[PDB]
Amino acid sequence: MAEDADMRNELEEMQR
Amino acid sequence: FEKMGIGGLDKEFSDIFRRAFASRVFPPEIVEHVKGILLYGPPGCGKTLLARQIGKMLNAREPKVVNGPEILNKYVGESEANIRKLFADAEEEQRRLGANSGLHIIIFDEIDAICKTGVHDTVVNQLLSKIDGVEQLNNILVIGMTNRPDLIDEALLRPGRLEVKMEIGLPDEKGRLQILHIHTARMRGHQLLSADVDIKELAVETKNFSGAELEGLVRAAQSTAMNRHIKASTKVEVDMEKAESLQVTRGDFLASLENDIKPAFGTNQEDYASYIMNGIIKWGDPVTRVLDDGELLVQQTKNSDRTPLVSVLLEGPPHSGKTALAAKIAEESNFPFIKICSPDKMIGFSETAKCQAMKKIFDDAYKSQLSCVVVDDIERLLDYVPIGPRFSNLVLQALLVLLKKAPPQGRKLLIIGTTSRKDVLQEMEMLNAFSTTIHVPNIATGEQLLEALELLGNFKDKERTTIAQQVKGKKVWIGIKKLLMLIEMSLQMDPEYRVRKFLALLREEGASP
Amino acid sequence: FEKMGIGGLDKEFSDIFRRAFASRVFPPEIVEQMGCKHVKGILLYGPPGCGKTLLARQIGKMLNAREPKVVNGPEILNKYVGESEANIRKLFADAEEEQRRLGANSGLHIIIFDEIDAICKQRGSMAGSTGVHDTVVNQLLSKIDGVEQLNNILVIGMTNRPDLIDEALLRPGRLEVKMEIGLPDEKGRLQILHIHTARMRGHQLLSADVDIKELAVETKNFSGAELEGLVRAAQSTAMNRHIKASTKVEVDMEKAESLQVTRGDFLASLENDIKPAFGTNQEDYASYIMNGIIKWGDPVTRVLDDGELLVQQTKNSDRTPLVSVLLEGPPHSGKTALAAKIAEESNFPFIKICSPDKMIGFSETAKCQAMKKIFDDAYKSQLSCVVVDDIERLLDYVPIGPRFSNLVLQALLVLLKKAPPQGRKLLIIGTTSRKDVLQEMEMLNAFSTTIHVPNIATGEQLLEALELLGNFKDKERTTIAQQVKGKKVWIGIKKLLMLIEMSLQMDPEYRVRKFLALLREEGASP
Ligand SMILES: Nc1ncnc2c1ncn2[C@@H]1O[C@H](COP(=O)(O)OP(=O)(O)OP(=O)(O)O)[C@@H](O)[C@H]1O
Ligand SMILES: Nc1ncnc2c1ncn2[C@@H]1O[C@H](COP(=O)(O)OP(=O)(O)OP(=O)(O)O)[C@@H](O)[C@H]1O
Ligand SMILES: Nc1ncnc2c1ncn2[C@@H]1O[C@H](COP(=O)(O)OP(=O)(O)OP(=O)(O)O)[C@@H](O)[C@H]1O
Ligand SMILES: Nc1ncnc2c1ncn2[C@@H]1O[C@H](COP(=O)(O)OP(=O)(O)O)[C@@H](O)[C@H]1O
Repeated sequence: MAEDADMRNELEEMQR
Repeated sequence: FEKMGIGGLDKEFSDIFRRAFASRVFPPEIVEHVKGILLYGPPGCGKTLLARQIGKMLNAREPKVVNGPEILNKYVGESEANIRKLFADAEEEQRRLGANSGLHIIIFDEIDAICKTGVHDTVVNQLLSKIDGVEQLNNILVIGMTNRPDLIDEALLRPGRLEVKMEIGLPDEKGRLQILHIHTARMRGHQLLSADVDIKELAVETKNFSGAELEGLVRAAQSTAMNRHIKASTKVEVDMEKAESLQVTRGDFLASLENDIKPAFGTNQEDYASYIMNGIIKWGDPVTRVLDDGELLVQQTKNSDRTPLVSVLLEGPPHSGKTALAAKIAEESNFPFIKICSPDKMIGFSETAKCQAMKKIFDDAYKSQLSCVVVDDIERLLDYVPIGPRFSNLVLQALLVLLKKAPPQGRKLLIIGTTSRKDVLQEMEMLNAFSTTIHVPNIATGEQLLEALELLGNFKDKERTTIAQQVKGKKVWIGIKKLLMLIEMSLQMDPEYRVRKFLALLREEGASP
Repeated sequence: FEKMGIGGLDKEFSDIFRRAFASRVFPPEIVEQMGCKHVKGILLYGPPGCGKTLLARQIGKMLNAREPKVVNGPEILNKYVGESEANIRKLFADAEEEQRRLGANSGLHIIIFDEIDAICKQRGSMAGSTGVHDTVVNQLLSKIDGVEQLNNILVIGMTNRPDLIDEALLRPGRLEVKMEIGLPDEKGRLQILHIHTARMRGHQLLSADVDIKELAVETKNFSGAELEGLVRAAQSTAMNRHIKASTKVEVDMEKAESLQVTRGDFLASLENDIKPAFGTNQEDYASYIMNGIIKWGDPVTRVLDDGELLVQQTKNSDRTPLVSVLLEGPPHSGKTALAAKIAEESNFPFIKICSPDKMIGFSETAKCQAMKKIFDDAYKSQLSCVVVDDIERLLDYVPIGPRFSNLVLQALLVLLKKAPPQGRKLLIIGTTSRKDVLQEMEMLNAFSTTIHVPNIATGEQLLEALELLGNFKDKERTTIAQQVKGKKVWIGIKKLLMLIEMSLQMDPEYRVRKFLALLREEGASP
């Protein structure tokens, strides 16, 4: 088998 | 329990009243509680009605309801602080009035949204601690509803937090009848419903429906009736003169059922009837002989103790009607399980797919008590070509093995195979596997042909006389399927040319065995 | 060694202690003066259910070690890159940290690998033919023995296929001690039964007539799990009888409790409850011998006597521990019933049957694997018998061509010559119907003998078969006898049964005529 490729990410912000 | 307006869930409410409020209604001295409920099911089954009526029936304070994920906030410590504001009154009453405290009901709608990363895990932990923590409460009830029960956190379902788990399902015919009665009582009371409408037919027809869909169907019927007194194109109108007299006929319900609402579930397709289209017409003795042999084989299979498995092969030339007679025998067998294996359902498959399909059919057959299976077009199943020749050996070996494997103890199986090439099968050494054989012949003489034409009734007397003059004094060799094809080809031309064309085609097809 | 709950493997434990754990208990001064390191790992292999995990846990408890880390090999694998190596590498962090903190005054850590062979296979030398999980093997190799040294760890691997493991993992620096856990003998079974009945004996629930010796004799190819299940089934059956007696009658409860003692429960549970995996099966004889065996002539006795002689030879011979025989005859002769009968009468502990009815749709490689598994299981016993049925159906033979499968043929040819381990004995019986094809394939000289199974060939034999079956009456018998007294018949028993069954479906008057017509339609000579 072939190992799953690399992937991007999304990000979320938080206030204080 | 129909007063609340929900039908088909009386038994669920009986279970509710047993498992929830028995301790609260039972005399306190002998007692000297449950604080979690989770309702799940497909959409539109009345969970919200259940929650609302549960809140109303008990003599307690007004329930508090949170609509979805309102708790989440952008700032730190607010999401968890929002949860602690819900239990303040409960804590106050527990600390002040002790045991003699009123019941508190909390309703969570779409609870899967907030139970299932800093915010969500903290919210779940705060809820878990508040429901079951160091301080123990005995006057709080929390209700949640879900449509996707498999997305809820496991830790929330343990005993002591969420105890009463309930499923709402699609109502059966009596529940549907109750729902239709509930939604049609208002119309019936005021005599706005026509006398031709029968609720029982509607209940029988509306299969796989839910309550919301039934109410929508009723609404569609009302709209169909109402539009009769509405005018458009130039301006919107109410009529009034005829609108005052509005009756809901059966045609409105039928039309609403055709298009406006749909069950939204799958359908089943049947193919067996396709294997006999023109029926069986007796044009001679051989058909009766074949049917008698089939009956003998069926009876032998039924009443045999040490021969539970029996096999047969049907022989004949092409266009002779072999599959039709096999299907007729199978139908007359009157066995609980009957199936037909055909290559029409397997186009473009490889050997492995065909083997798996055949094995699945036989596996299904093995489960019953007495079964019958028919396989037709063997040469097409193990695709064969005279050049080389070439064929699939895997399917041949699978058939050879399956032809002599007995079913589990005490069960019966019958197998009927059809083919038009017997020498090939004899060469493959498979003709021995079968127990017996039967032969399906063609039409041999002209008297049988005339009888067949009489049964079909395509020609009148004048042309039949000439046909008898021509054919009666000679031997013929023709099938029935090809005969029908020839008749249909001949019928196309004008009435003058029909007989000559028909006999020309017959002379073209003439041959001898 | 039976004081810790393990019975039947004293020798293995003693050897393991001598070769692995002698320097752990000897005083720490002389062991420093010698300058010797400790053994780092061991490997255990054998059939499942024989007490490998139990031994590993007991060893872990013995040396005052910490709680072991248990791992299952197949569940380490992940589909994302770097995720299976991280799982492997997580297991050594506590040991590394403790050694760094405390130096040489640290405790002992233990790692237990189950089904290790699923994640360590030989790496591919050829370029472009590398394995799927080579990185996992490399990570494990670099963690067990690398540039930075750990002296506070012990690794125990468990497997059933020790021949698939990489050879770099088994060198004297990695997992250098190996041991085999096999099936127990009579003494080991007695020890296990004594261990598992301690609670009942202490609590005064056994009977005075319970003989653990006889029960040890009765079980022949049981593992420890089988015996434990037997004890539990017996106690459950005793409880069921107690319930029956109490519910049926107003009997005094003291007699019901006294009935709690169990002597017939053991035998009842033996027959109907426990099915050993390396024993004989009585549910197959019914499938293959369906209508019994009736003596219609002399040849049956000859076949049975030849089979008995072959069984006696295989049992009592030292120079020939492997024997084979082929049963051949015309179709419908009845070769699969007599081979099953001979196998049943042998009275060997291990009996198995290989047939193509259980390989529908298989490819040739899968069939090879199934046959190899059967023979591998056969080699673990002391006396074995195997039956290979329809040799022409396992090879996918068709006269057109001809066509067949060569892989299965070569596998059979190699398997007919391979002997079991030293001191163990095997018998093989094969049935066919086309021996000319086998002679053409050069397979007939791989067998040791042949036996012929003939057909019915005389009228009196047919009449005797009919009498034994008992279907026709005196007058019909006289008619048949007068019409077939000529000894020119040619028929098989199976087809004779089919003909009788088909004949019986007619009306009572027209039954002999139909039977005789069907018989005439059949053949009459070879
Ligand atoms: N069993 C039922 N008996 C009577 N009316 C019903 C029933 N099921 C649905 N209805 C009708 O559907 C509406 C009630 O829907 P309700 O909000 O209770 O469904 P639900 O299961 O909570 O929905 P969802 O999961 O989609 O939020 C009302 O119109 C009610 O008349
Ligand atoms: N007595 C009859 N026997 C069989 N079929 C009949 C008879 N009378 C009418 N028919 C009709 O004739 C047609 C028979 O065609 P069928 O498909 O059974 O032929 P077939 O021999 O299996 O075909 P082929 O060899 O071309 O694949 C069917 O429409 C059947 O309804
Ligand atoms: N004396 C006997 N010898 C063998 N079989 C007998 C005898 N008496 C009765 N039988 C029954 O006859 C049947 C024998 O059929 P069996 O399966 O052994 O035949 P086979 O030669 O392997 O057949 P084929 O190769 O044609 O499938 C079984 O039901 C067996 O019980
Ligand atoms: N030699 C033995 N003595 C006593 N019990 C045993 C023995 N071998 C196995 N058992 C029992 O079998 C059960 C499971 O065996 P296990 O050790 O898991 O087999 P495996 O070696 O395949 O892991 C244990 O609960 C144990 O009580």
